[PDB]
Amino acid sequence: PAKAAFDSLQASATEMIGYAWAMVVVIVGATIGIKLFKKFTSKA
Repeated sequence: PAKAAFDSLQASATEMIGYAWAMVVVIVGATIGIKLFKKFTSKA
């Protein structure tokens, strides 16, 4: 085992949770953020 099951899940869901934030943060922040640069910088 349970230790590995509980610990494994916590890590899997935990580690994965970081991916979403990193991907989303980058996609939304980077993707959406970067866009603002062109619109904000170009516009502004």
